Amino acid sequence: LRKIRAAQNISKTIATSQNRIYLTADNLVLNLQDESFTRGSDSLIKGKK
Amino acid sequence: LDDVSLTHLTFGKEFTEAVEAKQVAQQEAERARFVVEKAEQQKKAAIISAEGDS
Repeated sequence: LRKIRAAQNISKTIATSQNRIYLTADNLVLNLQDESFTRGSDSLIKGKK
Repeated sequence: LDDVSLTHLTFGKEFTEAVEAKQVAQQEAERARFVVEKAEQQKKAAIISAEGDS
């Protein structure tokens, strides 16, 4: 059985192969903004009386 | 004379240098010791495992 034990260990090393690719990140997007205006859509001309 | 003892074998620069040198040597030597011991332990473990499987 020493042979069996050795065989087990050798088989473990030989047989076992795995590959792992891991990439993770905590995506926490926090945005504070406002839809302000900086444009001239169309100029309407008005007057006050 | 009640007692006679050598105290501070030096010089002073020598105190530190000497102790330091011995210290480093000791650390490495002992680590070598760990290596030997560990090798023996692994050999032992191998024997026992084989016996156990047996």
